[PDB]
Amino acid sequence: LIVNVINGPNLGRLGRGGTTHDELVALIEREAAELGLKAVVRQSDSEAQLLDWIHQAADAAEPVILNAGGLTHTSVALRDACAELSAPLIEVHISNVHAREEFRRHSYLSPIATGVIVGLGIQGYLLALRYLAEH
Amino acid sequence: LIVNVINGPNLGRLGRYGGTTHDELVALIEREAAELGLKAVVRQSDSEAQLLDWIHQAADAAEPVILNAGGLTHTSVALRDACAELSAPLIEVHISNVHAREEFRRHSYLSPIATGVIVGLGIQGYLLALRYLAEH
Amino acid sequence: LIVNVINGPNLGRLGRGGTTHDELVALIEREAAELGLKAVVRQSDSEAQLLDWIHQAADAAEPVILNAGGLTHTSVALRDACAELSAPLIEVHISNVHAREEFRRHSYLSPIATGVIVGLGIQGYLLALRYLAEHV
Amino acid sequence: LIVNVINGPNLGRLGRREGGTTHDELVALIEREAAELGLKAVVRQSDSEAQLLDWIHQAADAAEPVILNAGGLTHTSVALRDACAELSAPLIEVHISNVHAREEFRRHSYLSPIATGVIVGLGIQGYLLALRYLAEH
Amino acid sequence: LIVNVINGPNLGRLGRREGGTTHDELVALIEREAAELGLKAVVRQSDSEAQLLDWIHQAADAAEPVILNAGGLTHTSVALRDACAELSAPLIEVHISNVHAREEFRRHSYLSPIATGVIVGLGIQGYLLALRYLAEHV
Amino acid sequence: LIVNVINGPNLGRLGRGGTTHDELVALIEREAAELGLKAVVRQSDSEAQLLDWIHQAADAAEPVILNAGGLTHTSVALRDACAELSAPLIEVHISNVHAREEFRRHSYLSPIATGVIVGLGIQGYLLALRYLAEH
Amino acid sequence: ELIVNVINGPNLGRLGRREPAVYGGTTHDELVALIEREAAELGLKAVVRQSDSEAQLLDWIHQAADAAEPVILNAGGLTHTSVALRDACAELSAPLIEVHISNVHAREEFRRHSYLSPIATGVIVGLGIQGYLLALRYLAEH
Amino acid sequence: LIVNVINGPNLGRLGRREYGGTTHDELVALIEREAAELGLKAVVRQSDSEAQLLDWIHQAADAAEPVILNAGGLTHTSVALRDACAELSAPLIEVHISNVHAREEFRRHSYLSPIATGVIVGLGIQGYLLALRYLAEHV
Amino acid sequence: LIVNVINGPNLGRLGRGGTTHDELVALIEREAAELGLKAVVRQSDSEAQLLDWIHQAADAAEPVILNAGGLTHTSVALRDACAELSAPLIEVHISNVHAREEFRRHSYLSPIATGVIVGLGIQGYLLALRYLAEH
Amino acid sequence: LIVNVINGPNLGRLGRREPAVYGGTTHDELVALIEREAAELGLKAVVRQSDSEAQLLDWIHQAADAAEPVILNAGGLTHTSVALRDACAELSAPLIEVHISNVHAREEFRRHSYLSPIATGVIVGLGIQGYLLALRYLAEHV
Amino acid sequence: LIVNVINGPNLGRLGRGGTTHDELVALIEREAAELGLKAVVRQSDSEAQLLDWIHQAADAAEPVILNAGGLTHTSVALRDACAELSAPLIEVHISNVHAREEFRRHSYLSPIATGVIVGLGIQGYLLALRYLAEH
Amino acid sequence: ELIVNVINGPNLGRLGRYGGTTHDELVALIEREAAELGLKAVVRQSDSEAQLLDWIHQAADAAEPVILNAGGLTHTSVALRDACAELSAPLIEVHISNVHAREEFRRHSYLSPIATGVIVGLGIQGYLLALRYLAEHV
Ligand SMILES: O=C(O)C1=CC(=O)[C@@H](O)[C@H](O)C1
Ligand SMILES: O=C(O)C1=CC(=O)[C@@H](O)[C@H](O)C1
Ligand SMILES: [Cl-]
Ligand SMILES: [Cl-]
Ligand SMILES: [Cl-]
Ligand SMILES: [Cl-]
Ligand SMILES: [Cl-]
Ligand SMILES: [Cl-]
Ligand SMILES: [Cl-]
Ligand SMILES: [Cl-]
Ligand SMILES: [Cl-]
Ligand SMILES: [Cl-]
Ligand SMILES: [Cl-]
Ligand SMILES: [Cl-]
Repeated sequence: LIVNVINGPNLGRLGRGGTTHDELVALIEREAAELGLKAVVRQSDSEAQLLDWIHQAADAAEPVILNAGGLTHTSVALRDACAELSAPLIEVHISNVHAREEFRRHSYLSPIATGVIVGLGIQGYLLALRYLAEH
Repeated sequence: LIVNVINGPNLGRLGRYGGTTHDELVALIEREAAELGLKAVVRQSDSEAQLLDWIHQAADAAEPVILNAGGLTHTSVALRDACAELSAPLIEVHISNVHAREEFRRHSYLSPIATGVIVGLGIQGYLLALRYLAEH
Repeated sequence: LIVNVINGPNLGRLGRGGTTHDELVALIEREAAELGLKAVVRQSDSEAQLLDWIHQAADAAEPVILNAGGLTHTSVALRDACAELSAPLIEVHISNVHAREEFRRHSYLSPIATGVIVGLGIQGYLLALRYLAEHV
Repeated sequence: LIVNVINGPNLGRLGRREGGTTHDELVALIEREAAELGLKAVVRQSDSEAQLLDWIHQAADAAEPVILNAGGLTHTSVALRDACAELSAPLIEVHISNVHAREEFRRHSYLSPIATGVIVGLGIQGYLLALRYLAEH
Repeated sequence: LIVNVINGPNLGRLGRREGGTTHDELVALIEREAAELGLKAVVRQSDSEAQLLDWIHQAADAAEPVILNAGGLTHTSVALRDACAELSAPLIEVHISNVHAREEFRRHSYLSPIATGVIVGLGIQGYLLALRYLAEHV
Repeated sequence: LIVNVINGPNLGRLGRGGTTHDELVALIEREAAELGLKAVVRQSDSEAQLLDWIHQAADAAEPVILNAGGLTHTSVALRDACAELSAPLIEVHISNVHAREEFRRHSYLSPIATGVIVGLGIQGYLLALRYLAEH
Repeated sequence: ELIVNVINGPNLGRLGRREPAVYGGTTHDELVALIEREAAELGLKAVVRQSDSEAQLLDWIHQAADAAEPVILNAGGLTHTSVALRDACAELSAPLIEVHISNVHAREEFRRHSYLSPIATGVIVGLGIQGYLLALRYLAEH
Repeated sequence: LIVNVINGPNLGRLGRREYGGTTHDELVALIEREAAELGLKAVVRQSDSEAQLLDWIHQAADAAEPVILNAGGLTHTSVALRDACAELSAPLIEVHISNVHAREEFRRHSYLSPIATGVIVGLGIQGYLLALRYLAEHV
Repeated sequence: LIVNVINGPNLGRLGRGGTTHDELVALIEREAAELGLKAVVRQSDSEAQLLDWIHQAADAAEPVILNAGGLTHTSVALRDACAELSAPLIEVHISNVHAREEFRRHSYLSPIATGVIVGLGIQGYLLALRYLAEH
Repeated sequence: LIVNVINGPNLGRLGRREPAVYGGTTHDELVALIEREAAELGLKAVVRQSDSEAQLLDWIHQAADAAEPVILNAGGLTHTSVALRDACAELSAPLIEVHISNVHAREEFRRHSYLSPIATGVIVGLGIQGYLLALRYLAEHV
Repeated sequence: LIVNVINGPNLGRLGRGGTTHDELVALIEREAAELGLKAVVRQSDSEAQLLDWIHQAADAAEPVILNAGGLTHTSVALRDACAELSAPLIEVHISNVHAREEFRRHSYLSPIATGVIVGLGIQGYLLALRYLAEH
Repeated sequence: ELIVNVINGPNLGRLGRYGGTTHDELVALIEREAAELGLKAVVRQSDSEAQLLDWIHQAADAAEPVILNAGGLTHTSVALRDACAELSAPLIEVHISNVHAREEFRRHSYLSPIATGVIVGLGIQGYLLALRYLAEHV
């Protein structure tokens, strides 16, 4: 059981909460070890690169945890790539997106995702991992 | 550590999709809480006033709240205002993916004042919310 | 067959053209009897009470003639409960909601109802009964 | 006492789709019910908007009630609303299917605000229930 | 000089629904006013959209001025607007009642953007003032 | 007898069609004389001055022909003043206000005016005068 | 000799500790004390009641309608949401005054609409708990 | 193999204002010659009457024949026409001569598009012939 | 001590309830005397004049009772001027603005005002005076 | 004549991606079909696909410099990209927009295009044939 | 080479950053002299007065730098007068008008202006002068 | 020296093929103008959103000012707005044409609310005036 953890634009800028992307990678590694699954963490500011990673996960029938960053609210292309996924897709936001600007309260990904976790910080990733471990 | 799980209108009607009843949900939440070293108090009411009362009590006791308000999520400013008193973390839960249904379900009065929102992860949404609170 | 006639908020205030709810209850009961039906007519200003009456009608698989009053335009919770009904559900308004304020022109119940009767006075209940006598 | 039943565009096409009742059979159902109630029913169908307006003009002059199913014209025609505004005798709008359980544009009616009452989603029986109201009022 | 006065749905029913000037009286008064101004008015009424479309085609084909009261079709008919867009001679839109002191859906018109001008709420005299404009126009 | 023709902002700028405001006043007065009416034509860019003129017409119970210019689409204050008028009120626009921007297609004046003339040029005033002579 | 009903909706029993920067530090019991004193000063009798239940509020409005007694209403969250409450208040023959403690227009946009305002005699917003007292003074004058 | 080509309001007035020199009489002939070349037969008709258009569509539904439809202004306004067209089981292709999206916003909504097989817009009168070719390639 | 009562466009036309603006000035001055305050009541149809008065109140740190009339729904200039006020600002409307047309249900002044009194007739002013006497 | 057929994001996934919506024909097969139709029409067709907005912009730029007509299916970018529209506005030779699925029978957000207003023509919902029909249009006025 | 700087409602209130209107007029005239231009800076809280100043600039064919204050978002009349201008028109806002309330993000003046400078403080005026010097 | 980043988004490499000045001519033009003000301008262009995000990140880490013309991404990219939100040094948004005299969708900007200021419609000089603002704000 391999879970794909895909981070979109600006997410490599974490810390620089105060948890850096390197620290998040480490946290996911340990949680994956506890849950008895493999987790691959990827980050790109490139929409095309994210599309390719979804495509691979579609063909490999592997679960995806996706934090699309700003592309969440804007990209039909990313939504359409995600629609190919037969394994579960969990949308993740670190901050509570409904406490911010109104334009952030709409998502192209949410309707086609299995579930969404919002505002639970970095823990949102680990909780999504646990959902997939027990499903 | 005491955690309140509060279920709103129609949630007592669980599995009467899907299969899991409210009693079975209560038992799962209590079992997971015990493993995490927490105590969970699970309540359900179709009455807005009763929900408001439980929120007020949680505000006075500064206890965390896992809230599934059902249909009141999209309609009740009064429930939002009650939840605004809470000093301890508030997590909003929905069993179904609220964004894969009607457009009126894609707005929540509770979300902006909640700490976090878990949607569409089924009944396990409650248990993941419990684990978050045990880790904070 | 048992037919449930459920009236929402402010409907116990009928009269003060001048038919009271007590007169309405009796008129519905007599009309249903002539059609070979039993009419159970109940009114409440409490949403929680209305939800409970819907739950029972869902479990007993009984037809519901519903006039939710103001809750027609506001309650997602009542819609979700009515969504459970397997037997026909008929929405009734005494006045013509389309000839009044614009907010009365939306109903949360209509999309999940079997049918809707509007503006035909108290006889709207009687015509709803006659539909149920035929179907199905 | 005579009551006018007026059907708009596409309503002559009743049967092929879905209930499974034809317009001829609907005419027979309404007439049988009207006589029983002590009323006379004139049931007419046209795809032409100009023909519906003329039938409504005559109904207004004769001060006769109108049971109207305008079809798609319910949502689009201001002229039809203006004609129905002349009616001094009661007007009951009828839809066969539940108009609110379909597309959103069907959920608005130009006729509803000026009608006495509206019956929606009760199938063919909606016409008969409309007649019974008129026998009372 | 011919001026086309075209009345749409429900306007044959003038003298009811709202004061009590019939359409025949409207035809008679427009023709009297047209004669005084040195014009010939062709006044016609129909509840049929196709007929109104045809009359407008004729007025475009003959390059003749149009005074148009479309009734309910004012707020609804794109077809009528497209037909009117073909007109090279002036077009005046007329409403007898004040359309802005009524329902909000009446405050939009498909014809107004493509007309020369619009007269609203001046009663039956709106037609007569539209004729007078066309006596100097162009 | 007495008819007030009130012009709002930028209407003194006519010419630089081609007809200037001085010539318009002359046209209106000549047309009013032929109909057996006296026309008082006044122009101001000041909202306060327009309200004052409308207040006087309300007190004197005299008909008003009003071209409020830009204030047509923006001024509730002007609308409220015109509401006091008992004698008829004719709203006039020189250009076809519906063949331009969408914000010009709303008028605060229209719902409370007896009638509206639009797009009939300078002659809009004259036809408005002719309506009042018959009423 | 003249009765004025003061009706408080959801969450108003929580006055004192609930969002103090928005509603103040005065307790509901102290509010009851302040209103009753001011009413007697004006020659009126004030009956002050609070409920989190919509049904209970509807009932109090009905009774006020039958008795033809004035109502001072702070519906709380139900201001922006309840058509049922609006419909009940429409029965009132005696004046209805809508009261908000906080300035409802200086906050979220959804608070800037009220189902109650169009059918009330008048509305007092953002003048604190004194809004109640000023509403009493209007009724004593009318 | 009969294909119905139905033109709505104002389409009888083709080539009177101007782009656009081909008349409706000549368009009818172009469609028929192209249809014959593709081994099909086109029945091209035009009416300003909605009732007449509805009648032609009813017949097409009962005969189970494909429809190529340019409804003119009724595209954006007629629910009745939509409802009649929904009865069609054979392919329905919406056609517009000009680019409907390069004009007024209200022309960017079609009641017909959702219930049609496909839509051809802005390719001139050749839109008709390309719609014919779609049908010929799916015989 | 010094409370400013400022009335906008058309409010000099009160009476033409039958309470005149002269009577309103008298009532306010009477009520201010009972509460131990001095009330300076002023009316103008000119937006510019009202802005000037707001500026003066801002510089003097004096409370304002404001009925802007039609400018309530239309004037951002007046909103920005009133934003300068450090002393309390009470918005007043004589009629119930929410029982009328929909455009009246929006106020540019409400969000920056201390409070709003609507639909309590002429007494709204006197109740607003009483609030200020308590602060 | 040289015609450019450009496919946007996810269009390289044809055959596998939601087949009940887009069909079972792969992108490689689409390339072969277009080349077969082009040869019959006496044209030369260059078919290219990219998931990258930048690469698509570059192909549009080149087509503008060479004044070659473009058949474009932008995929998801259709409803989102102003940048693509601004590139396409630079084309002097015709631009035909193609959608495989009937975009108006689906979600409402798909019923708007940034590309449609600046395009010459638009073909929607005729499947893979849409591309071939666009080819013939360009051939008949080349 | 004459440039007209026209300041609208509330702009005389600058200071009470901390740059006053007098200081602004001083800074504009310094920059005008260095660029070989003549700057006429004028302020009014009166809409009618602003309309008059742009009428003069229209007649003289002189460029305008306009900061209309709250009238930016509300005045069609001001837009209509500015439409007459043959010479360039630059719209200026001192603050970032897009970082505030939503109603401020719409301008009636922007569409008819040559250019718009926003959020660059007092220097927005001086940078507008420098544009007009090269045009 | 005092470094100023000038970042151009999609389609801006295509300048001069409505206008006349090419992008290369613009780069050289900005550089010389910056030097005269005692600044050093680094002018960069990309049609790739990922590349613009990269350049914005580096500007945030170095705390250097940014003059940004994001092209079509102005109206569409939340990602770019979020990256620009990290900037502590001033940010100036630039549009060559008057974005308010064109289509309605161009009148909304995701970047404007988070920018220090916005210069629109002043042609190629908009870049130069932006540099001059930064010269006074060091
Ligand atoms: O006392 C008040 O002003 C309020 C109380 C409430 O509970 C809120 O729902 C209302 O929007 C404001
Ligand atoms: O080929 C098509 O019609 C489509 C392809 C896509 O990738 C979708 O984003 C688009 O909405 C429809
Ligand atoms: Cl969506
Ligand atoms: Cl919210
Ligand atoms: Cl709904
Ligand atoms: Cl309506
Ligand atoms: Cl239009
Ligand atoms: Cl209005
Ligand atoms: Cl309301
Ligand atoms: Cl549709
Ligand atoms: Cl506001
Ligand atoms: Cl567009
Ligand atoms: Cl604008
Ligand atoms: Cl924004």
